[PDB]
Amino acid sequence: GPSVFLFPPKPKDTLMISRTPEVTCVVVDVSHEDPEVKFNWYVDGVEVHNAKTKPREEQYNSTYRVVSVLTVLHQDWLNGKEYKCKVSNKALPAPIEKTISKAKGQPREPQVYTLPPSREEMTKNQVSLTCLVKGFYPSDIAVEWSSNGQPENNYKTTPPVLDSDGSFFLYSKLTVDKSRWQQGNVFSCSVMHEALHNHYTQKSLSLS
Amino acid sequence: GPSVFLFPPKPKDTLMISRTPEVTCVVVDVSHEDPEVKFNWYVDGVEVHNAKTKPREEQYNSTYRVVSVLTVLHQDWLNGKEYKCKVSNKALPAPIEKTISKAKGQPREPQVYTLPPSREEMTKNQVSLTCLVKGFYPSDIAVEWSSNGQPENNYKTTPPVLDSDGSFFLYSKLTVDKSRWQQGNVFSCSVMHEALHNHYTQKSLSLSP
Ligand SMILES: *[C@@H]1O[C@H](CO[C@@H]2O[C@@H](C)[C@@H](O)[C@@H](O)[C@@H]2O)[C@@H](O[C@@H]2O[C@H](CO)[C@@H](O[C@@H]3O[C@H](CO[C@H]4O[C@H](CO)[C@@H](O)[C@H](O)[C@@H]4O[C@@H]4O[C@H](CO)[C@@H](O)[C@H](O)[C@H]4NC(C)=O)[C@@H](O)[C@H](O[C@H]4O[C@H](CO)[C@@H](O)[C@H](O)[C@@H]4O[C@@H]4O[C@H](CO)[C@@H](O)[C@H](O)[C@H]4NC(C)=O)[C@@H]3O)[C@H](O)[C@H]2NC(C)=O)[C@H](O)[C@H]1NC(C)=O
Ligand SMILES: *[C@@H]1O[C@H](CO[C@@H]2O[C@@H](C)[C@@H](O)[C@@H](O)[C@@H]2O)[C@@H](O[C@@H]2O[C@H](CO)[C@@H](O[C@@H]3O[C@H](CO[C@H]4O[C@H](CO)[C@@H](O)[C@H](O)[C@@H]4O[C@@H]4O[C@H](CO)[C@@H](O)[C@H](O)[C@H]4NC(C)=O)[C@@H](O)[C@H](O[C@H]4O[C@H](CO)[C@@H](O)[C@H](O)[C@@H]4O)[C@@H]3O)[C@H](O)[C@H]2NC(C)=O)[C@H](O)[C@H]1NC(C)=O
Repeated sequence: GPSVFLFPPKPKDTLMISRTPEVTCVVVDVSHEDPEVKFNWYVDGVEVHNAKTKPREEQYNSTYRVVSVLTVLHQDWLNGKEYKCKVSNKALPAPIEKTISKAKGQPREPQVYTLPPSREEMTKNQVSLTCLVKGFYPSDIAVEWSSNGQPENNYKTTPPVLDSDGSFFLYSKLTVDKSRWQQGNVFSCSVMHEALHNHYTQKSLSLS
Repeated sequence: GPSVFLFPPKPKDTLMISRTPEVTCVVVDVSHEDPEVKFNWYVDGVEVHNAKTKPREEQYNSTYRVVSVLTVLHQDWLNGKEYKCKVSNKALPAPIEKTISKAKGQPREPQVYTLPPSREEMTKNQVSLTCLVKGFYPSDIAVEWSSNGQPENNYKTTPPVLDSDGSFFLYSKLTVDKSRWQQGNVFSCSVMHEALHNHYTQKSLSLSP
C-alpha cells in the first residue's frame, strides 16, 4: 500500500549560502491500523541522524501522509553525495528505499544575454523583455527578474532545452508596460547556477 | 500494474494536409506472463476498428511496452472530436480508459517577433537568432526556420509555456555562423497555427545596419 517519494532541494536553496537545503521524503497511503512509519537516512551508505519527522497529515481519502525532512550541507549536495531514505511500515513486506543526488556530469557555465523587444511589439500595450540563458549543465538553474532591489514577478521561464552539444538553454520572458520601458527603467535578469562565478550572475536591460 | 498514456498528434501533422495525424495509446508495465494487451478505440462514443498495434517493445526493467496507433482525420481533430482508448489486460481488474481532444477554448492568434543576437554574443564563433511566438491558443503550433526557399535545420524550439493569461508562448533559437549573419543574409521564422490567417505567417530577420 504505502508509496514513497523522495524530492531534492530547490535549486535556489542549494546555491544560496544563507538558505537551508532540505531533502524531503514523502510517504503516502498509510492505513489507520498501520499508522507507525519509521525513516532511516543514509549518505553514501553512512547512517545520518537528526532528521525531522513532521506530524501525520490525515488526508481527504481516509489515509495518512507522513513526511521526514533532512537538512543537507551545501557542499555535500554540490559534490554529488547520494541521499537515501529507507521507509519501514507494517503494511510493507520489505522496507522501501529511494535515492537522490545532483545530476552527475561536468558542470558548464551559462552565458546570459538580454534581448529588448522588437519594434513591431512596441506598438502593443505591453512589451516582452527576453533573457537567453545558454550553455549550462546540469539543468538545475534558477532565473529571476528585478528592477533595483525590488523584484518583478510578471515573468515566465521556459523548461531547459537540450542543445546540439551536451549543454542546455532556456528563455525567460518578463512582460512590462510599454510606458515603463520607454521611461528608461532598468530591468535585471538574475541567474543562479552551480557553475557560475559565485553561483550568481546578473545582466541588465534598458532603453538606449 | 499496467499504466496507460494517450498522446495527441504532432501539431505539424495536424496542420499540414500531406502529413498523417496519429493518436498513440502507450501501455507500459506489462508482465511477461500477462503479455496480451487488447485495445478498443472510440470517436465520440463510436467504436472504430482501423488501428495498428505495434509489436511489444521489451524494456530495460524487464517489462513490455505496447503501443496502438490510430490515424485521425485533419478536420475531425480540428473540429474537436474526443478520441478514447480502452485498454484491457489480465493484470488489470477493470479496463482502463483515457480520452483526448483538441484543447477546447477560443482560438487565439500568435504574435511573431524576431530578435537579433546581443552584441555580447557577437564576439562568439556562432550567434543565436531568436523567434518569440506569443499569445496563441491552443498549444498546437509548428515553427520552422529558412533562408530563401532553402530551410535552416540547425535550430531548437522550446515547449509551449502557459502565460499569465490563458495564452501560450515559446521561443525558437536558430544558430548560424557569425560570418553569414554579418554578410547580411535574411533568415525567416515561419509559424503555423490554427488561428493564423491562412494557417501560416512568416517574419524575417537581418543585420539591418
Ligand atoms: C520501465 O521503463 C519504462 C520506459 O521508461 C524509459 O526508460 C527507462 C529505462 C527510464 O530511462 C525512463 O526514464 C524512460 O522514460 C517506463 O515507462 C515510463 O513509465 C512512466 C510512468 O511510470 C511514463 O511516465 C509518463 O510520461 C509522460 C510523458 O511521456 C512522454 O515524454 C517522455 C520524455 O519526457 C518520453 O520518454 C515518452 O515516450 C513520452 O513521449 C511521447 O511519446 C509519444 C509516443 O511514444 C509521442 O507521440 C509523443 O510525441 C512524445 N512526447 C514527448 C513530449 O516526448 C507524462 O506525461 C506522464 O505524466 C503524467 O502521469 C504521471 C503519473 O505517472 C503524473 O505524475 C503526471 O503529473 C502526469 O499526470 C497527468 O497530468 C496532467 C496535468 O494536466 C493531467 O491532465 C493528466 O490527467 C494526468 N494523467 C495521469 C495519468 O495522472 C508520465 O510521467 C513514461 O512515459 C514511460 N516512458 C516511456 C518511454 O514509455 C516504465 O514505467 C518502467 N517500469 C518500471 C516498473 O519502472
Ligand atoms: C490521497 O490524497 C493524497 C493527496 O494528494 C493529492 O490529492 C489526491 C486525491 C490526488 O489528486 C493527488 O495527485 C494529489 O497530489 C495522495 O497523495 C499523492 O499520491 C500521488 C500518487 O501516490 C503522488 O503522485 C506523485 O507526485 C509526484 C510529485 O509530487 C509533488 O507534486 C504534487 C502536486 O504536483 C504534490 O501533491 C506532492 O506533495 C509533491 O509536492 C512537492 O513536495 C515537495 C516536498 O516533498 C516540494 O519540495 C515540491 O515543491 C512540491 N512540488 C509540487 C509541485 O507540489 C511525482 O513526482 C510522482 O511521479 C513520479 O513517480 C512516479 C511513480 O509513482 C513515476 O511514474 C513518475 O515518472 C515520477 O518519477 C507522482 O506522480 C502525489 O504527489 C501525492 N500527493 C501528496 C500531497 O503527497 C494519496 O495518494 C491519496 N490516496 C488515495 C488512497 O487516493
